[PDB]
Amino acid sequence: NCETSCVQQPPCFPLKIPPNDPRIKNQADCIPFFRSCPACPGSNITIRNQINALTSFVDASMVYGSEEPLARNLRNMSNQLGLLAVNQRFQDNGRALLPFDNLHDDPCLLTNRSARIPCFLAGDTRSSEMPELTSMHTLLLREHNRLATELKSLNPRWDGERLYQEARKIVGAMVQIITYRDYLPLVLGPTAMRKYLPTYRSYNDSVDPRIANVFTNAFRYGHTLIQPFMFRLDNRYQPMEPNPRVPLSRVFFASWRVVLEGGIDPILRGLMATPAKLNRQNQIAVDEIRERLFEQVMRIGLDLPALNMQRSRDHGLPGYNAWRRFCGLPQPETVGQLGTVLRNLKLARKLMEQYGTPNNIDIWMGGVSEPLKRKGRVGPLLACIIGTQFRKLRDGDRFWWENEGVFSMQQRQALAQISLPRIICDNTGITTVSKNNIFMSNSYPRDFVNCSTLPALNLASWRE
Amino acid sequence: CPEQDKYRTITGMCNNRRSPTLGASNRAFVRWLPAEYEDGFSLPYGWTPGVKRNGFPVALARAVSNEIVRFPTDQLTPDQERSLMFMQWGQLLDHDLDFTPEP
Ligand code: HEC
Ligand SMILES: *[C@@H]1O[C@H](CO[C@@H]2O[C@@H](C)[C@@H](O)[C@@H](O)[C@@H]2O)[C@@H](O)[C@H](O)[C@H]1NC(C)=O
Ligand SMILES: Nc1cc([C@H](Cc2ccccc2)c2ccccc2)c2nn[nH]c2n1
Ligand SMILES: *[C@@H]1O[C@H](CO)[C@@H](O)[C@H](O)[C@H]1NC(C)=O
Ligand SMILES: *[C@@H]1O[C@H](CO)[C@@H](O)[C@H](O)[C@H]1NC(C)=O
Ligand SMILES: [Ca+2]
Ligand SMILES: [Cl-]
Ligand SMILES: [Cl-]
Repeated sequence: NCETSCVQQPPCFPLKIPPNDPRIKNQADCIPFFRSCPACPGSNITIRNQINALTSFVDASMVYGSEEPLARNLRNMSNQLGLLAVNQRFQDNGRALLPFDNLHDDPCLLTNRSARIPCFLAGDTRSSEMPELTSMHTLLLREHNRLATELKSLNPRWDGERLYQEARKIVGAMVQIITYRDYLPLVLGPTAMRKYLPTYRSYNDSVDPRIANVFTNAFRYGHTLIQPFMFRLDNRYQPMEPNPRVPLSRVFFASWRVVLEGGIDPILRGLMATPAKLNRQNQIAVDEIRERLFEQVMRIGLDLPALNMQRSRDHGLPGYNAWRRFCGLPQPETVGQLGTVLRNLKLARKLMEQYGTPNNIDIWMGGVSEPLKRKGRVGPLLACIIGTQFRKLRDGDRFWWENEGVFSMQQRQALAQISLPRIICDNTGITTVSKNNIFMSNSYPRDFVNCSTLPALNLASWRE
Repeated sequence: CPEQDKYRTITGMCNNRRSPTLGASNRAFVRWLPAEYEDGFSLPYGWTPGVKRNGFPVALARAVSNEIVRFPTDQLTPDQERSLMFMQWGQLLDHDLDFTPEP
């Protein structure tokens, strides 16, 4: 019983409490932790490895599902319109909300006892983890139904299966385009983008597209970008009174806020017109996730950065220097050498005080401590792990949107004009959205434009 | 794998015709380096009291977090060149790529 016990017995690997902890004064207590499911349980032959429950491809599986029974339950099958099922109890100003899930122990009901709003049901189980994530899932649900509705009027003989698949294929390509054209360049910076993601040529069936074990921990760099509040803005992009800056430890699993506190529009406005938190070597991750993660739905607040480190040990991941060696980067052995790699002798001294050797620094810890590459938000090690992963997902994907045969030349040219600000225009009541690049633009009104200036996806090439 | 297909499967099966589970759901992660466990095959570093990792004591993950990650919330530095949508797309994208189940 990991949730409540401090005893180290499989499958529990609880995080112990150091002396003089700033929050947890009881040293007989602990931070709960379940070891990830082994791929080969009970074995004394195989070296323990972990499982990926999702498709590695950028195929909008967080929208459509990664298992066939769930994917059927996500669709509206009462007609031939190829739609995704929508919430039958509530609407967001006339617009669709995700269906509710039927969870035995629902954590969303714990966030507001009197509201009685359960978790949402989407392609991925974590959709209600924060209302900002729910907003993104809800936006893509509306985009699928909008696409299946336009395709039905354009091609009336197409049946529900054709309509679902054709709208699914477009949403998947949209997720690939936003990710590779707009998102990844801003993560890696220009030089690592050129190095790890050179111009796409064609599909290569010898490229292994699986997620590497280390990537599940290295991609947690995103924790350093998390702001301590959920920001909501009104029609004029001003704070939505009287709760415009709700602390993050009061939004985790708070599906009731989407349903009862103005829908997804105030949230999507806040994501667009509020800056991200910058990762600094002395300002790595906020206490809303470091001290109060899931506080309302659990016996104790969790430490997300500490869980990331315990998870890398649980996953048997090698240390900082082995990953530096894997990446073809120098491996510092003394405090002075680590100081030069990090351009920070003070941080290197503290890392040495904890670990003794740079060989033992946990991959997330070492990765997020590196100075940021120019025009990117990760350093040399993380850019290598992340770039290598994303190149394998693109080159090793037979259904990659630019692969010959996937879309027609005319369809590829129409898809090239998509953008996240335009998807917000089409599926929300928001009339003023960020200018491209949406991931850079963060100040209203300077970085904003009207819906009327951004052209919509032209589905003419999809006519049979 | 059917010889001709127009759309992806839901599970990712049949994307790679020569190795049809590659990228498919509910499969073990690939490893880029061999795993490092206390006993070589199963126990994580930090499991057994007194067992050092490569010559040094294993540090408590919570102690690393307290001494390196911790910072005063009011001293947060906003990113002048990134929106909060940059963070949010990352989590949404992560949820398209991997989910590691626990018991
Ligand atoms: C851009 C990257 C990124 C962002 C942003 C992000 N995460 Fe993470 N997070 C990950 C990845 C990757 C994992 C590992 C997922 C897996 O494979 O199970 C993860 C894992 C987690 C876990 C599991 C911790 C464990 O025990 O190992 C929690 C909890 C979590 N994230 C919470 C959050 C919260 C809360 C948010 C914000 C609302 C968030 N994450 C935003 C990438 C991110
Ligand atoms: C197809 O890809 C094969 C695998 O290559 C490796 O992975 C890709 C993603 C790159 O990072 C590459 O540098 C790696 O070597 C190669 O064996 C094969 O030669 C490639 N073929 C063509 C024609 O590109
Ligand atoms: N691999 C994960 C797991 C979760 C939680 C479970 C959890 C893990 C550790 C500590 C506490 C609770 C989850 C939330 C909602 C549904 C399923 C799972 C995540 N929430 N955001 N990102 C996440 N990544
Ligand atoms: C299915 O579609 C019809 C037509 O739009 C709608 O009235 C119905 O509520 C939908 N059902 C679900 C479960 O979304
Ligand atoms: C819970 O939601 C209700 C709205 O139905 C609101 O009145 C109440 O104040 C909320 N409770 C808390 C503690 O936020
Ligand atoms: Ca996927
Ligand atoms: Cl319902
Ligand atoms: Cl690995």
